[PDB]
Amino acid sequence: VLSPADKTNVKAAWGKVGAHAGEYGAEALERMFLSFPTTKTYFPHFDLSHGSAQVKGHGKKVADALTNAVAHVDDMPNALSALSDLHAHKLRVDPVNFKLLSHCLLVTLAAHLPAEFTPAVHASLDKFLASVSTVLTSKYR
Amino acid sequence: VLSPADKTNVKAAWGKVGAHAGEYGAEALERMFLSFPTTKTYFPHFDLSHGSAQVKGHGKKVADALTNAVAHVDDMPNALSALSDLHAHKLRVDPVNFKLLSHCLLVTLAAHLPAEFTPAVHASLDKFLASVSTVLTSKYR
Amino acid sequence: VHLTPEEKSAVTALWGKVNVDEVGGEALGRLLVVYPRTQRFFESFGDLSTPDAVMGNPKVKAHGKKVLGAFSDGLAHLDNLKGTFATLSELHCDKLHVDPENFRLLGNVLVCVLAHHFGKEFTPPVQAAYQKVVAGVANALAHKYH
Amino acid sequence: VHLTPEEKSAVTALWGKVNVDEVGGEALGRLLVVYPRTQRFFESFGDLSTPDAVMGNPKVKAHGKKVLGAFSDGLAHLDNLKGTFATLSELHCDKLHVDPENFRLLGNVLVCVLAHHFGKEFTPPVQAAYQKVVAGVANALAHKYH
Ligand code: HEM
Ligand code: HEM
Ligand code: HEM
Ligand code: HEM
Ligand SMILES: [Cl-]
Ligand SMILES: [Cl-]
Repeated sequence: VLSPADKTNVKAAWGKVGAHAGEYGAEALERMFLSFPTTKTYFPHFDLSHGSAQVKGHGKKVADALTNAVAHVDDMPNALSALSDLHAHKLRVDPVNFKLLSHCLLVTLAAHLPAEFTPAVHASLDKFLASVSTVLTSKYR
Repeated sequence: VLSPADKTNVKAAWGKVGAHAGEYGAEALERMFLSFPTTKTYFPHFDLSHGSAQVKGHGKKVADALTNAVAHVDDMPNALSALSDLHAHKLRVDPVNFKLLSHCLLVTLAAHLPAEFTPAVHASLDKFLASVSTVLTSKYR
Repeated sequence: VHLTPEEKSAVTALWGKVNVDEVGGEALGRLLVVYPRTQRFFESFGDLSTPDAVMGNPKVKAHGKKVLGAFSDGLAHLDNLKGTFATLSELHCDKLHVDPENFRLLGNVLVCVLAHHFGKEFTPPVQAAYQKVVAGVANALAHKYH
Repeated sequence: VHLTPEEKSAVTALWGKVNVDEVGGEALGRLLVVYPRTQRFFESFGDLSTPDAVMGNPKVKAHGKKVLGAFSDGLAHLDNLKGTFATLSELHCDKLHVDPENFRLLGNVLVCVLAHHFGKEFTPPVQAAYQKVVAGVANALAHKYH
């Protein structure tokens, strides 16, 4: 349950990401593939080399969904319904991978938004990524 | 969420446990202590010996709470609120441990209800245990 | 796998009683039913729409038997699971693209299947030895992922 | 752990630039803030009622420096974390009753603190090597649990 402070915190941090969201999207993916190589099993059709346009484009996609989710922080289940569908009925990614992407996203933000990545903001972003993961995996069975 | 079918399956399987609930709760705890020894860190004050009275006593308590979530299968979050407060504020049990107990509880039921432990019932009981675990860990942060 | 001799005796004893064909089909079917997400790897298997469609699917049964067959061999080389499963590990990663978390799900399902089958004979301590074996096997199968 | 020479050198050279004092206090503090449940072991530290209260608490600050110290020392025995942490593993189990899962939480908090601090320098491949170490340290600390 995102508290009002968390929602504020998230909106701020994400605010600063701005035009770089797609790049942070792509960088998080790249750190995920390297740190947690089992995650590559879901992208056998992608070129996972450094700076692939597949990874780049995929980063954008992801980053965009996060924006939409921040934008509708109060209505995630609803703002992300089509995405929960896709993940639950087509993709069927194992839930543990959501924690690995979430972590690589925190790491990316930390490295790029040093002044905004305070302990309380870190706390909020984590709770937020968790909430997003819950929603995306809520219609699995 | 739990579908009408899941609810029927759970009431039916739990219906059969009946008066054995307490004993099965104790057995689930013992199985957990033996197979996942790290769960022991939460009971430093317990006599974890085979036939411990504390374990017997604790098994009953866990069993009574599951029996209560079954009785209020349409209002679990409210039926278990108190237990959810305790776990969040005092016990502060790491979320992964809920999955270890759930698992040992399915092993116990399987070992005792061969006829009711059908694939369909198994699936329903798993979704149910997962839902209870989710409620109990809902007020953590 | 760190199994005390008496743990290894207990694992072996019970495994003597298992019908690998039977258990293999039950374990794989239950996986597909309890964690439908796992069905992503079997769309060529046909109808997996209901518990009955899964459990009685001749393709699921044949596969389950294959998987548990490979597993039983693993039980005779508890000493060297990594070597035993190395070509299979490569295949799952490189050809099949199976997330190794799937190996842990099957291990847990299998344990429920042995509890189902042996009832009371599947004691707390017998379960603890099998928990160790199953994790050992899941680990050996993921050792070659890259 | 199963650190490559080039992975070994990356870890080693980044660590050389770390202020254990500051990084230790921050990692431990961030942990109590992000995962409030971990406070169950530091009741005696005082007021942990707020992020500011945690980050400011000197008992927290000093505990973090002690933890990162021991972690630091372990980077010298990267080829035997298990032998380096045996005693500490026994203590955490038998005396402190700390669930090893906490070791993994910390490790990840630590990775975020290092990124925070080093920014640009904490590249995907450097992150990958540290993930290996943190996992390795968590595994070693949990090794003597029974
Ligand atoms: C932070 C949580 C996540 C978000 C917001 C997210 C978002 C998205 C979006 C927006 C798409 C594209 C849908 C389209 O093409 O219209 C997508 C596809 C996909 N996602 Fe998720 N994702 C998340 C987590 C994950 C994880 C953890 C994995 C696996 C490790 C994953 C695997 C995939 C795959 C395999 C695709 C399809 C790739 C393709 O063929 O282009 N996702 N996701
Ligand atoms: C669905 C799962 C669970 C249920 C239904 C459950 C239920 C309960 C109940 C009813 C109590 C007793 C509170 C009272 O005295 O009124 C309790 C206490 C406790 N639980 Fe949970 N619990 C669950 C999971 C866990 C897990 C996984 C752990 C740790 C491995 C855990 C650790 C504890 C501890 C340490 C206590 C206090 C024991 C004592 O001081 O006597 N619980 N739980
Ligand atoms: C005990 C763990 C497992 C063992 C020992 C095992 C063993 C095997 C063996 C011996 C084969 C046939 C190899 C070949 O075609 O050359 C196979 C194939 C396969 N396995 Fe695994 N397996 C295990 C777990 C799993 C799990 C949990 C999944 C997915 C959830 C999986 C997915 C597959 C698939 C998709 C195939 C190919 C089937 C086909 O021919 O279409 N396996 N496995
Ligand atoms: C990176 C992993 C860790 C390392 C290397 C480590 C190391 C240490 C060291 C060197 C001590 C000093 C005590 C002595 O020698 O008597 C200690 C104590 C302690 N540790 Fe750990 N620790 C780690 C993780 C954790 C975590 C994650 C927690 C809980 C969230 C924890 C809880 C404690 C507690 C409660 C004490 C006792 C301090 C006191 O009594 O004031 N440790 N640890
Ligand atoms: Cl599923
Ligand atoms: Cl928490």
